[PDB]
Amino acid sequence: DMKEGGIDMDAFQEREEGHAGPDDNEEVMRALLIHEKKTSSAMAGSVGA
Amino acid sequence: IINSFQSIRQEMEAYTPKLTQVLSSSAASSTITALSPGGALMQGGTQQAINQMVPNDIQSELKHLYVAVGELLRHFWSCFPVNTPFLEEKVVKMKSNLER
Amino acid sequence: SRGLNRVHLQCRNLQEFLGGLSPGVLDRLYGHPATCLAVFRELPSLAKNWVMRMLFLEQPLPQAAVALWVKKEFSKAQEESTGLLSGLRIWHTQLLPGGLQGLILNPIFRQNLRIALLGGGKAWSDDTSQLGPDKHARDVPSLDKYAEERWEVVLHFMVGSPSAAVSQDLAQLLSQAGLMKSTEPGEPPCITSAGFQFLLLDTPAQLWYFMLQYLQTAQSRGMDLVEILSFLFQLSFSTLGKDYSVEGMSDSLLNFLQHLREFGLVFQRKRKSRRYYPTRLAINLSSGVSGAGGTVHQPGFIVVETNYRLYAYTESELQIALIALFSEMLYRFPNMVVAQVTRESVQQAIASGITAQQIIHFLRTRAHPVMLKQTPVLPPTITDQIRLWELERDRLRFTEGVLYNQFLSQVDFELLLAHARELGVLVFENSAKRLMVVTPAGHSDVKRFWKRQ
Amino acid sequence: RWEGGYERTWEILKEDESGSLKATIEDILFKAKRKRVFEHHGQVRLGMMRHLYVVVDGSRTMEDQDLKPNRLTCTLKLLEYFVEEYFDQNPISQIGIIVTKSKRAEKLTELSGNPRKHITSLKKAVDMTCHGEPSLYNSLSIAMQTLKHMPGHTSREVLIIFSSLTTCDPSNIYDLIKTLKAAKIRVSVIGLSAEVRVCTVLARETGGTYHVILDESHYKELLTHHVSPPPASSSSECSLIRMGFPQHTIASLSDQDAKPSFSMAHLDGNTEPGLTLGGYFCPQCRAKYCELPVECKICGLTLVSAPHLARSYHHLFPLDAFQEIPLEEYNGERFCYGCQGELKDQHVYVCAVCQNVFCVDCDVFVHDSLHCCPGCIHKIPAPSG
Amino acid sequence: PKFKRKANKELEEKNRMLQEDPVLFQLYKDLVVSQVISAEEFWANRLNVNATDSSSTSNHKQDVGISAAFLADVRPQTDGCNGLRYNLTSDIIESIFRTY
Amino acid sequence: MATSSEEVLLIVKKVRQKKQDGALYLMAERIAWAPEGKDRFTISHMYADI
Amino acid sequence: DELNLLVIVVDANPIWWGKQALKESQFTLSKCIDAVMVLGNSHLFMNRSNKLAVIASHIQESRFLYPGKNGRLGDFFGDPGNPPEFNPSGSKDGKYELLTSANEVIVEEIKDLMTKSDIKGQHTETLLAGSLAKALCYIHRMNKEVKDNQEMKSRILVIKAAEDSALQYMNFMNVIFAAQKQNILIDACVLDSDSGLLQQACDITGGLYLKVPQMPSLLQYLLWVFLPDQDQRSQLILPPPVHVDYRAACFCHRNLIEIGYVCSVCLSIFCNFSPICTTCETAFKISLPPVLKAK
Amino acid sequence: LKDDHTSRPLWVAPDGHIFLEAFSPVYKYAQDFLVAIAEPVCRPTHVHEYKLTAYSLYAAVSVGL
Ligand SMILES: [Zn+2]
Ligand SMILES: [Zn+2]
Ligand SMILES: [Zn+2]
Ligand SMILES: [Zn+2]
Repeated sequence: DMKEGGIDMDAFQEREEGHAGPDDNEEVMRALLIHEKKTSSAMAGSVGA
Repeated sequence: IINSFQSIRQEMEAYTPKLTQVLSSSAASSTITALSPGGALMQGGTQQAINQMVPNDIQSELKHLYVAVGELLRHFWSCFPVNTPFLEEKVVKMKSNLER
Repeated sequence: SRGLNRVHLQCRNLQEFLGGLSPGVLDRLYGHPATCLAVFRELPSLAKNWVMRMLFLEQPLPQAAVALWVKKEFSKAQEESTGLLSGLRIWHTQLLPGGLQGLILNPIFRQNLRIALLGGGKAWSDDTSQLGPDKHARDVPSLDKYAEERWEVVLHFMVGSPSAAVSQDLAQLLSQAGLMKSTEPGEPPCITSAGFQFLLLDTPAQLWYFMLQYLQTAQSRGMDLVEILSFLFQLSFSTLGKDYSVEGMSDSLLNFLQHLREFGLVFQRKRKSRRYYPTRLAINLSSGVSGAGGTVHQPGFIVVETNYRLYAYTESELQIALIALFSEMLYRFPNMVVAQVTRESVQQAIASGITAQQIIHFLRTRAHPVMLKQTPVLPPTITDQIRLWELERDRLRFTEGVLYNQFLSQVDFELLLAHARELGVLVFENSAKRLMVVTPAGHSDVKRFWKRQ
Repeated sequence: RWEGGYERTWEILKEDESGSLKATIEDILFKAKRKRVFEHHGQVRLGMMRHLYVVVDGSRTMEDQDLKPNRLTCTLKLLEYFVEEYFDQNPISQIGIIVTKSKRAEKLTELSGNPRKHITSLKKAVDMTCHGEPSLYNSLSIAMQTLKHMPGHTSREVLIIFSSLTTCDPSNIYDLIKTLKAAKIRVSVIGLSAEVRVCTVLARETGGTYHVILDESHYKELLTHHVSPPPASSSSECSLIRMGFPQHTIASLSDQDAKPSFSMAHLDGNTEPGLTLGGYFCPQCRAKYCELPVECKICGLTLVSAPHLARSYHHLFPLDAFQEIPLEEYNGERFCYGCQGELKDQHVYVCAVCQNVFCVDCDVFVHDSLHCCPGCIHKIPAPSG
Repeated sequence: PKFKRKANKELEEKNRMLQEDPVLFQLYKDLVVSQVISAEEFWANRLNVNATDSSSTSNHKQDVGISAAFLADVRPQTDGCNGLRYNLTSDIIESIFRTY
Repeated sequence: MATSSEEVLLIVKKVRQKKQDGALYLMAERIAWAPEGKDRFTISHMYADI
Repeated sequence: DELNLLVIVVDANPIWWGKQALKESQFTLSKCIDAVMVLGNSHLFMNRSNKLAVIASHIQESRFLYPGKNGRLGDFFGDPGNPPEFNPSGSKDGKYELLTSANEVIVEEIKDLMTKSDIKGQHTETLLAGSLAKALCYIHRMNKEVKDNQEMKSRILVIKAAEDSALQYMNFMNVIFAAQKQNILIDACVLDSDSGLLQQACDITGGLYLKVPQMPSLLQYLLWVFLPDQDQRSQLILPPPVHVDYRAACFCHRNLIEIGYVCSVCLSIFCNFSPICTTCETAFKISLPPVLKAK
Repeated sequence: LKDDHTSRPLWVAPDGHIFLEAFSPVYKYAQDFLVAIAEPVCRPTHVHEYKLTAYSLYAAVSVGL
């Protein structure tokens, strides 16, 4: 009949395609200067108004 | 319709003789015969375990980037003949994707 | 189970009884009234679908078409129907009729299989029993009382005939199936351990085994006459024969007709002739494996407080002689308060048998009172007390045997243990004291092995 | 002085068998059953696409002993039926799950049309603790920012369900009403016990309704009315182009295991990997992925087919039942058009087009699944053919 | 027991969303830093469902309300005594600025 | 020490509280007077308001 | 213990069956009744407590062959689950008693239908969409009574023999979604005529669109594949796999839609070349036709 | 067999004791036995089997009826 069945499991939602980052102190500051140097003006978006 | 209705009233016409019983058994022999040619049964998916270990991130991330960049290409496809949302800065961006 | 497992399922008992019959009797069994019974009694779809395959095919097919019909994700269920294929004993595996290991069914059974499904003829509408064109024109509620009287007489033989004086030979008939036990100090038979459960579910499935009990002798009784006669009451009511069975009968047909009428499945008119009409209990035999009924309000209700289990009282004339047959309870001044000091009365009945699952079945499933009104489990903490009373009879053992003592070596006693174990006369062994108990039935064989080694 | 009144009280309560002779409990039952109200409201909209953001309350008031001792398992369990029924009649549309706890509005699921993603996500909220202090302005301002990205052609209504707290107004929500109207969005509020007046005006200015649940059977009936789109008509929301019409494929020829199946590793459909049997593909991009009507990731539009996608929205469109006509002569064929047999117990329902008589089992199936009349095939296409 | 008080310079630009998540920051270095695409394509369809919900929690001061959503929690916060009580990690003294 | 206020304090069973010998549990960062064999907490406080 | 039900939709078309005998065929209208004689008996052989339901498809209506609509099987039902007022034939179901009476009603009911076919109204074809509208109303009436204790596991069998007519094909799709709520299975058994609407009933609910080659080989594809037990149909594999695929295109337009847009805000799926309205009385802004017409 | 209320009597005995309701004492029938017990000694009332009732000695210092 029953008497201590088991577990329902029902596991889903998986990912983990690789590492999450070897470092996060020196390389992070390197990418911040690239975005600041590239952004020098404006005129963005999908033409609003 | 009246001529074919006379054969329906006589129930003894399709009660004792079984002409369709012999021909129905012949279709079962040809059905199993056509199912025999199948050497690829339970063998066409033997490369499903290694397909998620060798690429890992080299091909998995590149595959998701093709549909991500390609999504904005269709939106920009209709932004060329209108000549109102077009931007001259995205001209170099289109040539960079073709050369890459 | 002590002899009732084959009664709950009908398709399993028919396959087991068919394996031990005569080859000439099985040939006459393969008839048109038996085709609608070997499939209707089944339950799995795989065992029932193979019947239609052997009907259209005229040539034997090899096993290659069977291993491919399961495609790829169905061979697991194929092994379950493998053992059932040998139960009916109707197929036959040839050598190589057109491939490899050709499977074919008995053509004697294939001819009668199409008569009761597709084809036809004339002899099917001429014989009685299986047909008998006759309608009903008699008071139905008046005949329902006789169906209960046929089963009430059997209850008198289980107790000891308190007021019955009939000449029906039903005490020895039930003793062969392990239901009734002959009294040693007296002469009226009582009841066995498996007989208590029969008086609880009240299902007509047991009456089907009583019809095939006389056929187990395998002397001058045939199955083709019993199978064609048992099909009468299987068609519910409005299935008679007026007087057609009187013209077409013999001395063997009258013997099985008198035994079936006393069981409670068919009613017969006076002088054991004229018109016969099946009872109402035969409808539940073809419906399912069990059944319920007989009450409209259920006045009985037990107690789930203490531990002596106050049984239900005030119902009808059926539960009066039923509780006393179980363990003989007590009654006080009012309307027969049964089961009020249950402490010594239950142990009196357990000394003659391990009747432990029948008391629990009667305590839990008696009329469905608590499981419908209340909610928690019916038995409180008596599930452990009942097991204690059964262990009290295991403290001793009354068996005979001989003991061998005074040996010489230790490796020599180990060889003697295998002699009594293979023959089946060994009970208990002891390698620390070099002692072995041998039953007196095989005492003349163990002494010969010791004188040779 | 207790026994002086307790002894005389038992004398009256013991003679309770005299009250059963009067037909008080019987005459009311037959009169309360005949009370059949009729307020047919034309709840229908021509707009097929719908965007909804269901707000689920997660405060400490979700544990009161009302319909059941555990209110937390009453809203989460019954919401799974609303999600499954939403994709049954409107598979092309999608909903959203937004919870509110610890004075914050954390968006659980995104804006996707995956029925399995929304059902399995509600089971995780069982272990979620109920702190308290719900916030309505937080769960409503975030839903407008995400909904703003959708093009103007849908009803873009918002559903809010809370535990009927005494005015769930954080800090003057009336100032937000003037802002929510500029976004052309709609707010729907459902009550459970006490009345909420601060949300009744919000449901009227934006465009919706306000109802309070009275019993467990009333909560299921109200969710059925929300399956249909809200009845409205605007002029600034009627422009849309490029509709995705995918086709169903099997990705095989004879055997599924002999082929690399569908939704594997190397296949471009890396959104929901696993081991399926078939799916859809864009006719303008040939991108095979899950067959669920979701927004693709190569074009920027949802999938609106025709067989079992766009037809589900049109199947719910003919919402109409049948009328009745009494008589004192016992006449009217008494032969059902669908099941032949009737009931013969004062139950005569005729049609307004073909005039067919039905029974009690056929009229219920019409207003629930059939949505039309079988006699409209053997009468209306008759003269045109 | 004790508690921690964060002392780090904050920002208001969209770059804060990538710095707080080291896992999400790895994707920005594989597409923009790797000069394979343009910076405008990443902030369009690839990252749009996450930056929208994360923009509301960049200026959220505990609770926006004061009449119901915050009045039920202002009672244990307006008890500025000594004994043994201590502040928490979040800005607990901000409620005094809204009242005094 | 790890400078984290570790090691859960000693838990003492059966403690009276105005003719109520309930149970006072000493967890990590807060006190909880658990009312006998139950799951809730009657006297609920922390290691600050004392 | 357990009961079943099988609803057979017979496409009895006097026009198609009347011309098939000219092409030297052995399976005409007289032999089409034999299919019910075999399938109706094999269904009761597995369980004698089953029920039979046969619905025809004539060019004027969908007459019920069993039970009929006359004064014999109309008001009083001859089902085996009604012992009173029906027991001279409903008592020996285990052979050829009740099974013969079940086929006799079909022969008695078809007498009024064959004689009422003067074909004087030119040609109207068979209203095939109206056949499934009557099967759902019959399985729902018996389910409300059998919902207690028993469950009654049934299916839906459709036998196609001709094309359609001037009927609106939208009515044929209403019975598909109305049957998915009850968790029922719909089948299809074509003979010569092929249509894309009947195949949709096998893909939505999960049925099987079987194509019958020759006519006399009909008893094989209706007993094992079209088994009302539907217990081993997931691992049966007998008919060939589905190769072709037919769905739906435009509603009131002569083109195959794949990216087109509706008229405005209604449901009439048309095309993308429509700056204004088409066949309705609505409007449409000029903020998109100038964009789509360019490219 | 008629109605559920027209049942569960007292079960009179030739000795001098009756068996009242004890299966479902609830709140209504819990007060009917309080007057019946106000005559003999107090039997175990709060049970589930059957409530015992007699008439001896105590029928004096009980109620006033
Ligand atoms: Zn696409
Ligand atoms: Zn009806
Ligand atoms: Zn109509
Ligand atoms: Zn239109």
